[PDB]
Amino acid sequence: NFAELKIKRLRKKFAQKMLRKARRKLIYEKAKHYHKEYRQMYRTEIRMARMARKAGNFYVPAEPKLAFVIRIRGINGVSPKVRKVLQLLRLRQIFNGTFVKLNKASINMLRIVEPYIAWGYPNLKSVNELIYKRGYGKINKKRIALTDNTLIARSLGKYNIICMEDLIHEIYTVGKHFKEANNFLWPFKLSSPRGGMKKKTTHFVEGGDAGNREDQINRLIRRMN
Amino acid sequence: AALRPLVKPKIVKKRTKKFIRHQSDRYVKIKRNWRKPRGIDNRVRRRFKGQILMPNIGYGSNKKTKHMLPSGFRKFLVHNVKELEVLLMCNKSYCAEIAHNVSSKNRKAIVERAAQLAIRVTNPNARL
Amino acid sequence: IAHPKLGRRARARIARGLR
Amino acid sequence: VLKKNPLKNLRIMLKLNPYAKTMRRNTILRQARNHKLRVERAAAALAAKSD
Amino acid sequence: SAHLQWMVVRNCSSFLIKRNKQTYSTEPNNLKARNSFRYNGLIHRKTVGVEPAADGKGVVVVMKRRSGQRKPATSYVRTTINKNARATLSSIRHMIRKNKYHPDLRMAAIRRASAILRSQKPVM
Amino acid sequence: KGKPHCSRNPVLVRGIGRYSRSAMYSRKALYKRKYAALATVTKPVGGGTRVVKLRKMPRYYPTEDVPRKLLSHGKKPFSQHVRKLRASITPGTILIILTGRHRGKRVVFLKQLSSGLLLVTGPLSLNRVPLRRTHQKFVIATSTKIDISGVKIPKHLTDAYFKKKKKYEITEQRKVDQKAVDSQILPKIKAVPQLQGYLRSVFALTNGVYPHKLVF
Amino acid sequence: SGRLWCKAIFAGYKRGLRNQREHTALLKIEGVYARDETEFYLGKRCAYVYKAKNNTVTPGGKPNKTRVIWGKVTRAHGNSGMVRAKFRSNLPAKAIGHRIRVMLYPSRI
RNA sequence: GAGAAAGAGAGUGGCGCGGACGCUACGCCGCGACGAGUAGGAGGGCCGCUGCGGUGAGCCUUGAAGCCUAGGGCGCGGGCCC
RNA sequence: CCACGCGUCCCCCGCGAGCGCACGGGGUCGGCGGCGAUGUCGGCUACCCACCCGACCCGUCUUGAAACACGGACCAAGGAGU
Ligand SMILES: [Mg+2]
Ligand SMILES: [Mg+2]
Ligand SMILES: [Mg+2]
Ligand SMILES: [Mg+2]
Ligand SMILES: [Mg+2]
Ligand SMILES: [Mg+2]
Ligand SMILES: [Mg+2]
Ligand SMILES: [Mg+2]
Ligand SMILES: [Mg+2]
Ligand SMILES: [Mg+2]
Ligand SMILES: [Mg+2]
Ligand SMILES: [Mg+2]
Ligand SMILES: [Mg+2]
Ligand SMILES: [Mg+2]
Repeated sequence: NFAELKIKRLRKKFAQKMLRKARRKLIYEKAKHYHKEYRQMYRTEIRMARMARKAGNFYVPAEPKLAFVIRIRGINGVSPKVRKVLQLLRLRQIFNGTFVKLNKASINMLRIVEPYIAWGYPNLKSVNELIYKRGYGKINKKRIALTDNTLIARSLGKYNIICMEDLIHEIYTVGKHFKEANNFLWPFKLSSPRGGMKKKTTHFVEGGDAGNREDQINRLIRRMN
Repeated sequence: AALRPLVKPKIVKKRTKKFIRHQSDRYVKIKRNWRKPRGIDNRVRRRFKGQILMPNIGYGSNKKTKHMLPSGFRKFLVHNVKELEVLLMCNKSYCAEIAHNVSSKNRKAIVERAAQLAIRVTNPNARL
Repeated sequence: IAHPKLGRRARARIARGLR
Repeated sequence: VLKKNPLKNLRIMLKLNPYAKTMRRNTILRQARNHKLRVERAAAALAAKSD
Repeated sequence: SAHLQWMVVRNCSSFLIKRNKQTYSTEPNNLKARNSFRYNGLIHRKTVGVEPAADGKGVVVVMKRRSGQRKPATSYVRTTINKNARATLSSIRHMIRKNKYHPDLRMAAIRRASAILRSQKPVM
Repeated sequence: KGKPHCSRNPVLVRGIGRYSRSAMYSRKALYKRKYAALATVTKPVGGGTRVVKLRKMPRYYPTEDVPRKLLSHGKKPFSQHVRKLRASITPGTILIILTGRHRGKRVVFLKQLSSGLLLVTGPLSLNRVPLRRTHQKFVIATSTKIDISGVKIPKHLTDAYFKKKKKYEITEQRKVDQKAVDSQILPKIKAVPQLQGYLRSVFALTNGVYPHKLVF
Repeated sequence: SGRLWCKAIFAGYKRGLRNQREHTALLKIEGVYARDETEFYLGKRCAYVYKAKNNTVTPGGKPNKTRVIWGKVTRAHGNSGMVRAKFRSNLPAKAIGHRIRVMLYPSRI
């Protein structure tokens, strides 16, 4: 016959097309709500500093929950305790980068590899542009470039991370499923820095590049990708 | 107005020089055919700078233009006229060579049969 | 609406509504 | 697939993020509007300096 | 059957020739003349072959019947097509398609007949 | 049926309309515009009638063919390209042709043509170069302008007019087009003092003069 | 009836101290001696023009002896207005300290 | 190829005769990451030599083996074909 | 403003049609110009020569060899895990 068998094919096709359209409206409004949340997160740490200075007290802001490590010293001649920490940070090649949340279990790992990494507190623009330009994904333990939202949504759908700004929100606003969202991300293959390093061997305090350079990691990121 | 092939891509070759075997210039007893030297102090084996280069795998041509003659075809060594019917349909890709041993009387039958079957022969005038 | 199990009648209803 | 760059290529950025379109529409309208406001205040300042 | 005798013939046949990184097969009922499984003509129950005629012009088409498999003299039937190039190809197309006779070789036989007839029309 | 209106939003930047989809819904007025729901030719012959099949099958097959190509999108043919001008080249400027047989001769520019080329004459009465086409990359444009807003160049001269044919003897139509255009152009350049002597001379780099330091 | 190419000297190849890379010529263009002045010459056509024994064919004319190697300027090179170029066949070291004519015609004015 | 475990499932009641390539499955194709190496281990050689059983209705006095070559070439290479 | 209809109960205050443009799953032109029969075109390679950069002679035992460590004038054939 192929009369109703024909039409139910395009019934099912139209059904999944409308399903895809409802999903796109979903992630549109999720991105809008995120933009509102980031406006509030930026303005409230100005608001509360102002209300502290208005009384004459001081407002200590919260210690940040998210750093971005970069491996600035190469393979050769690495002490093994410094080596295993880098393997758990997934900084294997030179000039790889990884988002890392902070706590006492992680800062004492980062100080073991302080001569070899440069790390600081990455800005919202940094967490955006790293994902969009250099952000890939460990899909089926392969390395597939994040070209469409389905590559994110098939791997991270059960953590309710189904577009790319969901991934950006989970990385930046460090969420509940940060471990899974970050271990989804392949380590960032950042290029050698344009302009050039100050000094590879010594710490940032003593005029170098190794170690914690807190707000200044963004200047490094902008010229490394 | 010869038998032009199907497609003729740009046959890019990575290296055009031969691999001279190390110190084949220095002696006559040493042919230029490459032998990877297995010495313990050798400048070539441990890849010094400005030395005789070694034939790694990365020098291999791409599989789409491997074994390909500069006219775009691939050769096929043909002994008798009975084997040109094998290239009757592999025509726009694979061309025919007549072997060195074949008589001047038997080259003419092969060349005329190839002219019928539209097969390029690399050496069509090998005896005249 | 957007997830396919429970939002099926809602997507069908908005499909009827977009005419 | 060839990875095109969402920070340069517009419709790949929209493909990953359709709200980037209305952010960029609103911010281009705001760029032009604040620009015209500053040009109008500069013309008013020049008129007040003449007067 | 067929898949055992293919795994016997595949590397050990006298029709196979192997040189210049190219593998061929010279059995008489082979279309495209190459060593594969679809095109080998000695193996299958049903088999199309295209040959030039005993006369200088014309195309003979060889059909393997279904009954005398072990009987080689009464297995292959010949048919000679000494016609124009369009109707020769439409005849071969109708024989392979509409008889349901081994339809994967339907285009390879038309390619081969088109290559025979080009050689039979005179040289430039 | 229906008269096709132009685009409702103005284009703000390339690929962005100035009105989002809610305002575009309100403007296009879809709130009230809701909708809901060969090969054989018979011919007589002089038997009966024959059903001829137009576009019949091929009489030959090459022994192997290439496959079809994948689809790409933003790759127009050359006629469908958008065509750029420089900022310095406006109709009325004077040009220095750098490459072809008219080496370095200063020339009045007339019209951006439809293939992308520049319509050219420094009038041949003074620097001996006809109505010619040039290319905007190969041409230095100095900042010396005449006003040719009040001239008419003929509509019938175009890229297909100046296109080469296949000894080249010139037509009489070339002569009458040249004489029609320069009779309007040449009294404009005679108005500016020492400009007709400027156009006769050739640009030449002498010693101690450098194009990165010299302005024009 | 005059000259229409800037003067440039082929200073050397693009080279490290113990390595030279012959796929990139260093051109010293006469008159420009700083990077704020080398802005004009980027992307220009350029040519190494040399005579030889056997006749070549000359486009637009009878066979001459003068042959060329064309190329283009690619990017600046160091603070003194030295510039990089690439020719479509690499320059012979014959040309070290000779006159490459750097053209004007891929013009950006 | 589709973010969501599963049926493009069956049943009962209210003219024009057309459609490329493929698949030596030990074959063909698609993604990802990777490539240092002596002593040593292993794999693949449509690398090479000599003889033997099969086979190419193989080649050859209309000139085989060998040898020479500023000739045309292929292969990363061993080597090989004109 | 990614908000659009009507009808039904109650809390609170599943198939619309067409065309078209494209920052959209990797380049195309539905764009061109010149020179070619005894003086010219192509041939990356293989012959000679020129220049810049690089560049110590192999095997070997050795912690370490270009070594003022030993073997080696040159060539052909035989020549060592059976
Ligand atoms: Mg070290
Ligand atoms: Mg720089
Ligand atoms: Mg030694
Ligand atoms: Mg050693
Ligand atoms: Mg190795
Ligand atoms: Mg040196
Ligand atoms: Mg010893
Ligand atoms: Mg000892
Ligand atoms: Mg010792
Ligand atoms: Mg040792
Ligand atoms: Mg000593
Ligand atoms: Mg001694
Ligand atoms: Mg001793
Ligand atoms: Mg001695």
